[PDB]
Amino acid sequence: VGRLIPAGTGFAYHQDRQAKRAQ
Amino acid sequence: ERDGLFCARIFGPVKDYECLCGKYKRLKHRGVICEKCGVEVTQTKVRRDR
Amino acid sequence: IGDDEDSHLGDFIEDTTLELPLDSATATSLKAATRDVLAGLTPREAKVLRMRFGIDMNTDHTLEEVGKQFDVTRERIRQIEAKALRKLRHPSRSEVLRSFL
Amino acid sequence: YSYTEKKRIRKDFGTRPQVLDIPYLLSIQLDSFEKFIEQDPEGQYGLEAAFRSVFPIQSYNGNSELQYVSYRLGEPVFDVKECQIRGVTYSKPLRVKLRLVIFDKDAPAGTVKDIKEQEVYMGEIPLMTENGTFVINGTERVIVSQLHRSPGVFFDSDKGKTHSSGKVLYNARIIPYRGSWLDFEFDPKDNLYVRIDRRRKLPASIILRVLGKTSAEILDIFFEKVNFEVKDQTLMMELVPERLRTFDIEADGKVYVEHIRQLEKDGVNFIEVPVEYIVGKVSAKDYVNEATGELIITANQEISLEALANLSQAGYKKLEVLFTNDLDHGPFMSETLRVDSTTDRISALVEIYRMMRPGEPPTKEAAESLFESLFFSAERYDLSTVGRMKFNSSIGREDAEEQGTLDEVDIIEVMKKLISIRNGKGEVDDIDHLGNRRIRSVGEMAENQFRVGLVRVERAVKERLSLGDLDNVMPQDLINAKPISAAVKEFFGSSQLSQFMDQNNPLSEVTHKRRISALGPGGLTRERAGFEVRDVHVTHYGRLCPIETPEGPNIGLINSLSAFARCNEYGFLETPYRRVVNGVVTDEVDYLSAIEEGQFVIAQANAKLTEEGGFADELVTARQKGESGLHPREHVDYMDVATNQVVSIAASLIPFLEHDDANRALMGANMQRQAVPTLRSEKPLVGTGIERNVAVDSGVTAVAKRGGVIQSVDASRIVVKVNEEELIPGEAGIDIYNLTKYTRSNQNTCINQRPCVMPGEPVARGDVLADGPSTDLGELALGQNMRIAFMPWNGYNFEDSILVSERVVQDDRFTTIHIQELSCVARDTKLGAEEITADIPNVGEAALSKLDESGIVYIGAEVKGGDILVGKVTPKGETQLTPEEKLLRAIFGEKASDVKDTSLRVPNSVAGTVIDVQVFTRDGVEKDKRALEIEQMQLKEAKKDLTEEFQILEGGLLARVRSVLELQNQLEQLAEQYDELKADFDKKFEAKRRKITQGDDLAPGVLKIVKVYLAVKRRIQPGDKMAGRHGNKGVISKINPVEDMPYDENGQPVDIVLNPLGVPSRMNIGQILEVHLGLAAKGIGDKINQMIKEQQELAKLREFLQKVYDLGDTRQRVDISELSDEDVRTLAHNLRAGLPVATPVFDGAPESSIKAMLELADLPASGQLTLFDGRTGDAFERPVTVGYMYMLKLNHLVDDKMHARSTGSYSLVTQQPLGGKAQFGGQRFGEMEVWALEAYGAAYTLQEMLTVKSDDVNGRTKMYKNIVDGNHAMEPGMPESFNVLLKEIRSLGINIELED
Amino acid sequence: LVPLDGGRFATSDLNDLYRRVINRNNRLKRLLELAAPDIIVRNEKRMLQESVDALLDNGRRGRAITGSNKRPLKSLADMIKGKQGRFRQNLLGKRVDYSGRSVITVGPYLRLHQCGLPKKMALELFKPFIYSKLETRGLATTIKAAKKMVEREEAVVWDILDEVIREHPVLLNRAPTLHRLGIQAFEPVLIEGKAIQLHPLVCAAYNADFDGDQMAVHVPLTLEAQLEARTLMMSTNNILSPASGDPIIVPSQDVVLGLYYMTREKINAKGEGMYLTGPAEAEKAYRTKTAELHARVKVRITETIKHENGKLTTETKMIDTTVGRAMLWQIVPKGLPYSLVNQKLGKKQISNLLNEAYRKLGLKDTVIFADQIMYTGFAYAALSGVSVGIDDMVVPAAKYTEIAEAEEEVREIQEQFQSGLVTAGERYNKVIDIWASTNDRVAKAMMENLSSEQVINRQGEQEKQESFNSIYMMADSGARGSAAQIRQLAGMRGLMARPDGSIIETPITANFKEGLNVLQYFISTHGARKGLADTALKTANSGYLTRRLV
Amino acid sequence: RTTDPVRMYM
Ligand SMILES: [Mg+2]
Ligand SMILES: [Zn+2]
Repeated sequence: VGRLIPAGTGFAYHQDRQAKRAQ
Repeated sequence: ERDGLFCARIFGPVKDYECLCGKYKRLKHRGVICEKCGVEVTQTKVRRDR
Repeated sequence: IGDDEDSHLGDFIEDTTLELPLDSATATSLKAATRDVLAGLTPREAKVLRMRFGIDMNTDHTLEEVGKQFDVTRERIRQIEAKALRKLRHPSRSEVLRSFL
Repeated sequence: YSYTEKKRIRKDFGTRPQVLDIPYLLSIQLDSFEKFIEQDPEGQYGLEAAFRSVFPIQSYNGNSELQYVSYRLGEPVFDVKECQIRGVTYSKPLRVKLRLVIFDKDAPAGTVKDIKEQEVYMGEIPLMTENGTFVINGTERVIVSQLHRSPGVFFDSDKGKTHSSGKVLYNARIIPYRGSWLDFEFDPKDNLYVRIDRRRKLPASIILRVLGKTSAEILDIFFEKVNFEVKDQTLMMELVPERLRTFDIEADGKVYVEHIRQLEKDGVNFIEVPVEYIVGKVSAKDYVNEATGELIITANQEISLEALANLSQAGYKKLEVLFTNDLDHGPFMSETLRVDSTTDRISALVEIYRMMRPGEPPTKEAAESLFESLFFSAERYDLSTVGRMKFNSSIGREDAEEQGTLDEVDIIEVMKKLISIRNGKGEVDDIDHLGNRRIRSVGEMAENQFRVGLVRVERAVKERLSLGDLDNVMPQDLINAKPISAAVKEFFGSSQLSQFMDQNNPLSEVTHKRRISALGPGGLTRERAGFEVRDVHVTHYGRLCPIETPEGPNIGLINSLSAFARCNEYGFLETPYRRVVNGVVTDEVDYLSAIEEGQFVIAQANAKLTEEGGFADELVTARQKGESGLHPREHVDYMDVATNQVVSIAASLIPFLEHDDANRALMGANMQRQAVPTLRSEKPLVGTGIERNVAVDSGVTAVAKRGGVIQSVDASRIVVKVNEEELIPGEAGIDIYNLTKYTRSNQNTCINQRPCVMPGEPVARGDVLADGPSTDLGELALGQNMRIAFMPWNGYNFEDSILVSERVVQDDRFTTIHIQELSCVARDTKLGAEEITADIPNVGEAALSKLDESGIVYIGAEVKGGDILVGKVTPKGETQLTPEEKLLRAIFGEKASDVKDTSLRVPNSVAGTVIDVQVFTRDGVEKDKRALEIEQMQLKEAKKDLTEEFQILEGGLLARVRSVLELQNQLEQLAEQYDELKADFDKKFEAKRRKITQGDDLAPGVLKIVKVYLAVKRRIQPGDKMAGRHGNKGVISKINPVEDMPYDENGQPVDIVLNPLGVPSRMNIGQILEVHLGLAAKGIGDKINQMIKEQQELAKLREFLQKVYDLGDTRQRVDISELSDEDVRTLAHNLRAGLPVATPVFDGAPESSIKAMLELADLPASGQLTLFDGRTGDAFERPVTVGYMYMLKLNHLVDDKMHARSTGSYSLVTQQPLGGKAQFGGQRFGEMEVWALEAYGAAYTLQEMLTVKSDDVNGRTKMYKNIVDGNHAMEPGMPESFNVLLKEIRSLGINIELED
Repeated sequence: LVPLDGGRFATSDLNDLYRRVINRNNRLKRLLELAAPDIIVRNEKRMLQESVDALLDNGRRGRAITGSNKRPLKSLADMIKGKQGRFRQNLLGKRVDYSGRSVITVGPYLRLHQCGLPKKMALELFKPFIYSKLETRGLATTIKAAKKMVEREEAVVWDILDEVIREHPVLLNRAPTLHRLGIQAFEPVLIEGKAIQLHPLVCAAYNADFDGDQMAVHVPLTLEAQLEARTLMMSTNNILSPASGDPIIVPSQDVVLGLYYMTREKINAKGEGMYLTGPAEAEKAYRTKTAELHARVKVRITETIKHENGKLTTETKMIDTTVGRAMLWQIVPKGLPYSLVNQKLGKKQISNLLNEAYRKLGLKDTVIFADQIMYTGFAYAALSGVSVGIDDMVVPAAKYTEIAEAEEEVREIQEQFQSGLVTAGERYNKVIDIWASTNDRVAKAMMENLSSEQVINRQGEQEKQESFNSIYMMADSGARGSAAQIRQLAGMRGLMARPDGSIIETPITANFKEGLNVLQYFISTHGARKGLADTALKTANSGYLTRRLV
Repeated sequence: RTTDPVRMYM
């Protein structure tokens, strides 16, 4: 799909999205 | 040609911001459907999504 | 295409309707330079040039529409445009636009 | 010695006298195509067979037929050279004489009413150039021979990979030349099944029922019979002594073990048996009682206890049954009969019609013609003569030599032999055996495709004759030549075996014309190939070279013909051998195939021979059945004819091949075909003596057709005055050789013929007059001799890197000439006609400086990247210009034009000299000025040879006139002969002028074509690939200054520094031996150079030359005393640059001879010198190996491999960058690169390479704008390929969507 | 449906499939209008189903519909699936911009973080950056002027290129990329020519050797990509193998040969027994042609031990060593013992040097040490003059006697088979053992002859020394070579396998120095072809396995 | 038994 992989430098970003999906 | 596999009414114009019959042939006429040809004046790229 | 079964004719066909990024950059630069040059003219003169060549507007206009938008007639508008084109034909405000040709 | 060999005699280090000269290297092609086209009175080969296979054509009703008489091939329209120039196929028209005859319906058949015979044209057959090449669409091509399965019956097995049981399932398979496949297999329960066209299995008995075989006859054929009688109320056997060898033996004292040989010495014709011995046995016949009227016991039925009583009550006393063992004989056929469900012929026919045509209603008459068409019809089944011989040899049949269809006895014997193999007698056939594999060449393939086209026309001819309206029809109305021409064009232009001619060098020529491929139609598949086919079978000895097979997926699937291999009349490879008689070895030789090889013992050339002509050792090395061993001297049958018999031509050119590993020898053989000719061709100092054969048989050189004296020499023409012993009466007496000068090859390489002759000297037949590419004085000369030091130099020869001096760059030793084609095609479009003109809009004068008035650059113009070669303007439609653009136009003027600049420009990083321009114009189009100038130039060039011929003929005629000066009669005769000569010259010049002035059959829609030839001199630079002949490839890492490289005591610097580390691990020691021998050879060369310099007397020069040529106990006897003074001076002059030495493969120079020549050259015996560092001046503390090595410049240049791109053209559907340098594409970031970045953790680099760089259409434009602005930030979007995927999935009726 | 060239058109098979479907649906509607017989309507419906099935997934419902080229049509499924499908060819692996490719050469002057980039590739890849800088410094007024200067190859464009390249990492890749060290970030140094210059120490990571290999060049653009390349993908940070943790930048070939030749001991060399103040004094002595590089001396060595707790203890003692080890001590960083150098250095010893340098010093000291090891090894391998010759392969005189005795004993067992004392299999398995022990004894004799020499010491006695043969040094240093290759060079090639796996009873009794005859070469080819074919199939299978694991 | 519409129509 062309977005950041949930690994390496793109890990934290996905975490924030999960946080934004937790709220 | 009309209602074919490459029809300009169903899928869109061949040239950017033009029409098959050439009556509306500039950007000023965006979003306006010709009565003569029925082709919405827009970009050609819409033919890869219609 | 060749004796191999991995190469097809479909991979050697180029999209010609595509616009080069260099052309897009040149168009944006031309718009910016034209804005800068028109910033060096009188407000009415800039307005008549923009309206009769449709810059930053949704349509182009004849001298009738520009005449009606102001309090001004045919020949007046025609010679304000003439004066603008003589002003911009001067070498002092044309070196930037020469590079765009 | 020939004249061209007496100029430079190569010293031979071989020791074994040569008995058989190497034959013509390209016979495999020439002989095949000559068989294809030449007349065959017996009509077994060539177009005669193809015509006789289809003709005559019979109509359905039988009213009329079309018959064949003869054929001929007409005069070609063009020759080879102009066929290449225009781009047309070199071919001859086929003209066949046919007669149409009509038969009356009322009158009896066979009554001839009237015959209409004439000559009809049925297409154009491409001819083969003398060198064995084809000219198709103006390009030179080679048809490559195919190694295929021989037609016939093949017996093989499974080896036990079908089921876990130890049982092996055996099967047999018949392969027809044309037809449907037929298999006989065993299932893992001891039953034999039949398979037709690879369909689902059927009991084998079906194929017997359908052939009129009752069960009794089947049991008779497939089993032996043991009989029983009722004598004096006792059961009775018969006598077969071999059967018995245990209840008892009713032969009185001959009784046994209640070994048989004991009393088998005495015979009695009676054995009694119990009733129980028959219960387990099966019947053999059908027994019917007339009184009962029923069938008591059936054939192939187990006999019961009550069966004996009922038969005895019936009155029958003789009972014959089958014979079954557990080892030698089996119940396979009986059990197969028990599992079949049919009982009669028609029921079996219905079963096979249902299987052949699943779901079709059972029809009887259809069934009959189906089976008769499957195997017994000559139209759909054809076992060729070779297949017929293989069949008759496999099953032992001795008749039906001309039959091509299966019959009763063929299938019967195939079944019998397969059952015998299952029993234990006999063995399977080796699938990779060269007696089971055949060579199919140009002739056979052309015959097959011609027959396909003939069938295509046969159908329509038969239909038209079946119409019946035949009153005014001459035969050129049913024949349609276009399908036949389409078939031959398809074969010669789009076949996998019709490949572009590898034209780097003459070795590429020969190796491409002697290649054998297992791929192609009716062949193998790269992905479906196995280990067994790729492996080297022992039958390859002398037939296929075990060395040169390409590295990679095509390993083993592509082979090369060995030096002496030949094709017999049947297409099987054969190799020569010297026979032995009475222990002596004879000069004359016999050619043996793989089947004939197994029986005899074959010695080899390395075996020592006595002066009496016989073997010395009692136990000589030989081969039997592919196994090598030691055999008695008196048992020998044949010996090899030459030491290079097992290796092909490319591997026969590697010196000291026996000291190299097979891997590196293979790499060297493959890599020696990629060499590029240089400006100056130099001989190899160390060679093998094969170079002359390759150079002569390649055709690149100009070979004297007749002997004589060179009347005139020029860089483009050689005129030879033929001696008055080879003059055919009435001939002019001269021969003219026109030399190719700077012609582009298939690989963009210069093809140039250079004269090597003077005016006035004598030449004989077979002598070389001009040297082609990579040829020096008639010898093959690929690379150059380079001074070599084996030592590490500061990491600049790390791994396989090569360090190269500046001297060789300055001396242009490795500079190459590359000729490139550029085409500008002016077409006709909807808006108008595209025009070639110099009035190019928006272009100044400097860019038009090199253009002429027409719009084409001059000959000799130095052009660089971006320069216009052909000025072309294209009509264009209206452009809706943007508002700021019309501001610019209003202020600055500069009104737009109606034409756009679409002109042929030189590619970037390409800079060369225009050497030729060709203009092709469609008929009816105005020929521009330049076309006219080129036309007059070609006319002026072309009239010269005719002018010279006419001048010499008229001079002879006028000399005759003067000599004659009854009188008036001779004067009139001379005048009329002069007029005849004038008329002949006029006719020839008329034909020529018609050829040049003739228009061009261009493709529809194109009006003009302009072709520009660019010549580029490519110098050697870092990144270029250089190699030797022993697999030692490398990439140049640095062009070192001269003062920095190692030098010797005399001050001579080395030229190339090579890493020694690569020698021991890679096991290529022939390179070190080559370095040492080259050092010795160049030492002798400089000694001769010195002797020349101070003008020493010819006596000392002769003595030294004789001393050099007499070194070692060799087979060469060179007598310098038999050479003239001028001949000795020429020999000394040609030996100045080194003494050429020949070391044949497996018969090479020993170390003793190398050291002897090193001593003769006043050089260290070890071949190692003391080198000094140029940078520091300090000597290296260990001696370094220095010598001369033959280096090659491979066609892997960094000029055409360097590629770079930032933004270019994009693909139409994927919206992704293109692929390839020619298309200005981008590199592929595949799956493993993505895996590597995922492993690193580079999320942002991965995102950028996925979206912005590849297919995010808005993203890449925005990123370019940002980078120009100086932001280096991206706003990524959706890849376009994912949207394509979503649309494609939605088109399958699947709702795929993105949620928010 | 597009015009290729001169009126010729190129289409997609989807057009043909859709045309069939539309035509048959129209025919069905027409038949329904005309009230056709039931059989014709039924057949039309059957073909409509067949055509729709061929459009959705051709070759599944029945026989595949073929086009005018006698090849099957490609449907929707056939292009959403497969190796040549959308997923694996366009969505997982993409052709990319700002990319290049060129032949790779060797740069012995480079550093670990540097790679040699040609100026043509740098100009073409970094073109937008050049435009940006030209506009920001005002040399070019607009983009068209900047393109004009770039195309004209003006002088200032090169300075602009050397300012853009200054701190911009570039990603080098080699196909196949088996592991993550196959793509690495380097700082470009701009060079003339058309070939990429690669640091030798990274070649082992790329599995790259300079016989014609090509590498791909990628330019990261955004700031995040540049930081990722400089922080994660730099060759300096990638010196340990992710598979095992062992160093991957260990020296090979020329470096090992140079360091091995420098660290060897010669008996009774010029300058033996001298006393030296330190490494600098030893360098001075060798540069003055006083003491040989392999001369035993006593050198005052200062040595710092860095304990596990961080204690830096300095000490100074007099050690018996050679000149070469004293010099090599100059490049060894502080914190390591001298016992790591006071020995002949093969591949394993240098690997241990790098490993312990990394363990007790870190990464920066390790990379500087690796660079200096590489330069010293190259320089002294150059100065050594190691050369391979034909007198270097000393064939032992015992080989001929052993071959003769093996032949005699094979003939003895040949006249004992007719006695019936042995079977055919026993004869096979006994001749095989006879020759497979003759081979071992010949190899041992060759190694004993080649690895020893007899020299004269200072006193005058005859003393045994480890040999200085070129092939022996190549094998013992571990640079390139092994015992088996020497045994095929100067001993016996040995028993070989038939194409089926069986072993031929008669071995190849000749080596490569004296050459083989025709039969021996044929038998050798029998195994060479197997090796090549098995290499190819092995590559295919390993690729498939790696893909499944990923 | 068969999957070819042509044979079925036949
Ligand atoms: Mg390589
Ligand atoms: Zn319209």
